[PDB]
Amino acid sequence: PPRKVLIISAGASHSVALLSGDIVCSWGRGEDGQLGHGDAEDRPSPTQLSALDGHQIVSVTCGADHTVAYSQSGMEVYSWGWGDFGRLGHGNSSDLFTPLPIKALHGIRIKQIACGDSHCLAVTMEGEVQSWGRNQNGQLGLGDTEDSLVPQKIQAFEGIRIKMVAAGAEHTAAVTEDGDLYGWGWGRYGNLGLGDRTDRLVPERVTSTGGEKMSMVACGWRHTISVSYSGALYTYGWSKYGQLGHGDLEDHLIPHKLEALSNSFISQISGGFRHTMALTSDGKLYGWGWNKFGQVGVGNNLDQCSPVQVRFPDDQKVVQVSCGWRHTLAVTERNNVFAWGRGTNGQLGIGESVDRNFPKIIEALSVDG
Amino acid sequence: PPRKVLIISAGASHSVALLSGDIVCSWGRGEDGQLGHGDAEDRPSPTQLSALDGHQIVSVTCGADHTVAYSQSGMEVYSWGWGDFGRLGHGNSSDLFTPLPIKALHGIRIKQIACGDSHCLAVTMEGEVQSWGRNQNGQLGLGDTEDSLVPQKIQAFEGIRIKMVAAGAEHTAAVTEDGDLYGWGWGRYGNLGLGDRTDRLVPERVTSTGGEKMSMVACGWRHTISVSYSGALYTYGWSKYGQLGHGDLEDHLIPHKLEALSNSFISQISGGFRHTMALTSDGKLYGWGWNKFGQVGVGNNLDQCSPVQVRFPDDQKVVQVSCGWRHTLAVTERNNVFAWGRGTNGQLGIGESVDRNFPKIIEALSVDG
Ligand SMILES: [Mg+2]
Ligand SMILES: [Mg+2]
Ligand SMILES: [Mg+2]
Ligand SMILES: [Mg+2]
Ligand SMILES: [Mg+2]
Ligand SMILES: [Mg+2]
Ligand SMILES: [Mg+2]
Ligand SMILES: [Mg+2]
Ligand SMILES: [Mg+2]
Ligand SMILES: [Mg+2]
Ligand SMILES: [Mg+2]
Repeated sequence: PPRKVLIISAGASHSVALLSGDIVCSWGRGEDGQLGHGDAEDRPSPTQLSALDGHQIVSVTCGADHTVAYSQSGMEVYSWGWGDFGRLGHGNSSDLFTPLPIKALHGIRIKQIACGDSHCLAVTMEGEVQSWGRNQNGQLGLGDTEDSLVPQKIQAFEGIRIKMVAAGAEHTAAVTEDGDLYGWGWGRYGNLGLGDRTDRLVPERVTSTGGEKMSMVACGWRHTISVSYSGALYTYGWSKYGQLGHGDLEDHLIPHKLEALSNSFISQISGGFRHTMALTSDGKLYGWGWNKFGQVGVGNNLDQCSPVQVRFPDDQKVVQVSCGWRHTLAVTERNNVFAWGRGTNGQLGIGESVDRNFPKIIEALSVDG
Repeated sequence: PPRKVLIISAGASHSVALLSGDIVCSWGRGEDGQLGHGDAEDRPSPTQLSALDGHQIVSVTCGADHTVAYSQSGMEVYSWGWGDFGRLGHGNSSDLFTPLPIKALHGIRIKQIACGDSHCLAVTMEGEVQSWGRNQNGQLGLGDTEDSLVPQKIQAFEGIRIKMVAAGAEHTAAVTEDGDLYGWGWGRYGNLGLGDRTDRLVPERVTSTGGEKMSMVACGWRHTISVSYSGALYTYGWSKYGQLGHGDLEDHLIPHKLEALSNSFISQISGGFRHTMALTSDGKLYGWGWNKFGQVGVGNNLDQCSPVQVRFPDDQKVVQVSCGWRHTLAVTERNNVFAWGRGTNGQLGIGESVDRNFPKIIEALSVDG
């Protein structure tokens, strides 16, 4: 039996999966060390990350050109890839071509990890947040603009339990257990949701939320997506490529409900470089935004400023989706994994391949063919 | 009369040359439009940029993932590649896969162009400077931290004739006609030469220059190089990989004379991502810094913290050199062009190839084979 695919994650030009039996595999661009195989070569097919065999990994998360993973039983976080600005969290700027433990996080109960371009954040089981990496625009939420090579606690969240965090190029977002939404970091395109285009050095609460509490948040490069308790979808920030999905190319400075999906309950969301994906509770995947390389997955190369359903063989329902910069990954109910978009770094995982504008199955990881 | 290479320039992962007959060609990574051929594909061999045939281009300059060129007779500056933050100068953020004229610069007599990661500068024949692109850390020299989608004049240089400018990832430097040296922008690794680790939003004069006037300046990603009237070489900023060249790994916050080359007169300089090149008046090329991919050109893959001479067949003298992020380009007295370092995007111009750690001849552009 082909191992169940438990988690997928996409970076700028690479792809990572966690499979049952606790094995990690990676593919795509390898030049910065983001695949973790020791060498610097691109891999066009899923390749087992041997250094993590036996380490009981339960999650993996891609940044633009780096990757983070963690083990619950080992109480360890690992990172590898481009090391500049401290994004790997080891107290230095060195690139890593094989995983190493983030010593500062050893023994800490991790709930969730998010990775942006050059900064990362971890949420603990007690709802505290630690952040590290580039901080030139306050994206670490630490109250200044100095980069951090090691994780630091966000003191601004003292007394406020955090449920999940998200990170874009140079901005950050979070939702609390009580349903509050926050933004901070680089804010020039309205992507913090605070009603202006200025940065924040500490988390600031988003007050315009359509009267709704929020359960989920995700970040694209310069846009942000959230989901409410009623399953409504909100987008804000940059829409040069229509990635907000409102049927035009206008930016929004506060969360704006995507009315076209109002009859659906959204269960998962992902933000890409200039595109966006949302998954409904009945397993339908919608994509929109930039489609130059086919990354929307709708079988053409027209940009899309409104949500369009991504179709799969036999209409099999989708269970996970993750956006890269120029590609998209998805897992279905049948335990098939699909990829589409740009394929030049091997990130689609289907062997040497032309770009694809509709879903293509990754046979190496899938039950079907 | 046989085809000669007149000018070469290296970007992060691409390479561009101007040939006799006023022909522009390019090779290497194509994904962001930086090659200018209209498509997004890598080219492993030199490819003529036909859209500029007949435009009488006289110079080309690569940024990380974009390219600029200009024509005297046409009084036109052109740009193409990744468009974010306004680095192409057209008053919008659109990528370009084909050269477009920078309307704001039409009819201006151009002396020199410099390109960083996300910002560019142009010096006019009267010694004025215009800048455009990313400005988050003050690198445009305009007194603020707001990006500019079009060229703007640096008013700080009113009454001060600028000779040449240079741009790194997020910083900028300049020398005046009477030999003063300036720095501005992101300054966290001491790379401005001002004695601290703090950014500047407007040009600030470097006061500790060994009592010497400077004739030229160049920038690497986070380091800076200058040459005095007496041909002495100075480096400052980041030396994590030994790219300052002083035989150790210490950062310098003010210019520091590279003593090992004191008996040579330096004629040309270039800064890469994490490596450096300097050429003597006798045609000897020296390289140092990060050498993971062989980009120092000395026949191994060990980093070099002191200058080592790059050797060429029959000891032919070098006349031009340009550093990319992971590769290096050079032209010799025999009108041969050589390349070395990372080759995975086709940036060496030698057809499909493994990485190279010593100079390899580009047959398409050379007399010898
Ligand atoms: Mg990149
Ligand atoms: Mg995850
Ligand atoms: Mg601090
Ligand atoms: Mg290829
Ligand atoms: Mg073409
Ligand atoms: Mg201004
Ligand atoms: Mg440079
Ligand atoms: Mg000493
Ligand atoms: Mg250079
Ligand atoms: Mg290859
Ligand atoms: Mg690449």
